[PDB]
Amino acid sequence: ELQEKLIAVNRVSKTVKGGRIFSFTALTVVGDGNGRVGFGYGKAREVPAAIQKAMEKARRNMINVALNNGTLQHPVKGVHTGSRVFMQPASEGTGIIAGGAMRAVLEVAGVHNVLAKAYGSTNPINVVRATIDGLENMNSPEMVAAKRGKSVEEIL
Amino acid sequence: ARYLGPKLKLSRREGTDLFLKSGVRAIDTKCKIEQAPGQHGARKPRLSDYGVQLREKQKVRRIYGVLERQFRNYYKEAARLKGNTGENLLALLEGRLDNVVYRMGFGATRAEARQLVSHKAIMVNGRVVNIASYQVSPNDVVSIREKAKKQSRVKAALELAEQREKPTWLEVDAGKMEGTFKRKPERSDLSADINEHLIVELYSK
Amino acid sequence: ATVNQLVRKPRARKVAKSNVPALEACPQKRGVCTRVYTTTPKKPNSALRKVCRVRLTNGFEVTSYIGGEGHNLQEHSVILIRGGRVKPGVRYHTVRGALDCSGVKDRKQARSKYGVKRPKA
Amino acid sequence: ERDGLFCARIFGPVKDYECLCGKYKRLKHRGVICEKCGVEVTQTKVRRER
RNA sequence: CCCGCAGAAGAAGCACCGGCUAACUCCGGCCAGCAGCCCGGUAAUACGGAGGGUGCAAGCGUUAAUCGGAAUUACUGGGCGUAAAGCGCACGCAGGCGGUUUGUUAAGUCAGAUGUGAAAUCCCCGGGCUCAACCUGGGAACUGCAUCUGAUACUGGCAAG
RNA sequence: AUGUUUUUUUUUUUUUUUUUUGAUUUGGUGAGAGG
Ligand SMILES: [Zn+2]
Repeated sequence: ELQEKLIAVNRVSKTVKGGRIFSFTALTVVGDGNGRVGFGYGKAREVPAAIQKAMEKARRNMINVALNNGTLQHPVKGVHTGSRVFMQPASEGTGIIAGGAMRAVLEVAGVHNVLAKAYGSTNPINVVRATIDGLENMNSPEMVAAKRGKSVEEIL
Repeated sequence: ARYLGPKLKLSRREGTDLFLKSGVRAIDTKCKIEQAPGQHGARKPRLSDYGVQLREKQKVRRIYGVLERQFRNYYKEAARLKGNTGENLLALLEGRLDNVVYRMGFGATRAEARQLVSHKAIMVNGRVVNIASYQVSPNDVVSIREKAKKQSRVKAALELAEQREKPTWLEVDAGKMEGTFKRKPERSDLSADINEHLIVELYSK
Repeated sequence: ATVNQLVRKPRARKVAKSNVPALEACPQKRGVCTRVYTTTPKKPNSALRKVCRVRLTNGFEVTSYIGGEGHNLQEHSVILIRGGRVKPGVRYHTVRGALDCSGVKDRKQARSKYGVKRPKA
Repeated sequence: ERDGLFCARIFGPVKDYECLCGKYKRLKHRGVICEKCGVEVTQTKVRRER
């Protein structure tokens, strides 16, 4: 039922007395095609192991996102470190208009229809985080009503 | 202006059966449908994000037999039109005269249908239409003319169709050899394997 | 930045100069070879790269790379240059198979890019 | 046989969640019936009750 | 435009396949050559040829040129302790902005109308050329400008606090 | 007293078993024996 996308895998080095010890970082993201999303960042001497670790990480510490049908509920900005991200709800049929790491996270989340630009840095790890933040902060109509002491029809 | 080469190769490349051959003989017997074409067929590494989309696009294009510029134009039209873009595009594709003919069962393959259309066999509302890209409208009867009604190929095609599932959005008569395009098809009526969304995304680069 | 400031003095558009100014917004230009020679490229590469100093129609004296394997060019040979820089001071390529510059011999792939006619058989 | 005693469309697919002829080889669209297959898409014991 | 005649007949190339970037193998020595940015010194998927593939297709590449990507002049929409970026510090004219209450005005602001904003073009619904491009009917739009009639919260003017 | 004073590529691959709700495959007829 859960779908899992390895966004990026990057080789990182540590210099020691002998020379360079290489290792691999795997950035993954998992989701159930509904609100639940979670990214994981795993590290190991070999790639597959790292990926596995990342997946494991992702599977715990997931996060829920309120989705009005296939799309978002309102335009939402999300920032994290360099990567600042804008994403805007869009009409059925338009698809996920978004770039790179950002796209992957959206896809797993089960948003089908978005218009999304990543300003600033596009460092996958940061940008995915930013996206997640954006998703998280995004409140629903019901939630807003609850907050404000009103009905849903009062808010429209 | 047409793809004239090996048809099964395309299918192999795609992965699926594209219905580029009549369906008398099963596709697995005619070719290694699982294995990709060329010297490096058995090797199959996971494709990129762009690449998958591209592949999807190709598949659809291949299925209908529409070259790139035309496809692009169609996409644009769909975008312009109200409602879901991918769905619209699909509808447009369906609407093609040759495609309609194929659906009806006057052509064994889509290629055959196209050929028939070209050769002034088909009429739309009693007027000979020669263009394969002709967008057939709702309530537009489309028939074989009396000259081409004697052809053995047509009957074979019909027979083949009869084995094949009948589309709900048409109504065809085997004896009269005239079908009514009743309505533009819903997305549910078409094949589920086609990811229109990917195609849409590809052009929304 | 401040709106008032902007009003006072608006934002300057970055004027990007053309990296092929001897063309003067022409797709190609005709030129006569003042001299033809080989030159050694900068680090880390190693070769004798064939190049010709060309006096152009519009008056400029430039130096143009000669692509492909082998060339017929001499001094006083009328050639067409197209723009494109080889990665010191060469910002143009001779169009092979135009005017006096010949197509490359015995070439069968990317033939267009070296002026070569289709091989008959 | 399509369509004889032991049909596809009238009853169900021999294999579980598979079009016997060729489409749906995972667990996403359980139900679609293409014209090339004229087949339902359910369980292996679904034909025992139909 | 239509009808008849014959016979698969007269009709497919161009670029690319190291990564970005869809497509991989074999055979020929930092040369010959490639290159948009980041190969070649004898097992080169990067040079040249072949076979195989990929993308476009009566075109296909290259060059030039413009916008885009470039939130990389940032009105929308950036910054300035260390990355480029706070005048060495002040005073201060012009300029910009201006606490609070009432009254008034109605300049800004908002609303409605009238006149205009050529036609074509763009966009919407239609129609006509077998379809399409193309042609074409009606609409919408032309974000504005002017004038008249209102509204007076906010900003401004004037008067008193 | 002093060090940019012998660098050359000796190069990286994007979705199933969801912490114990799931796969190893054999139908009638007739004859004979044990209790
Ligand atoms: Zn099926």
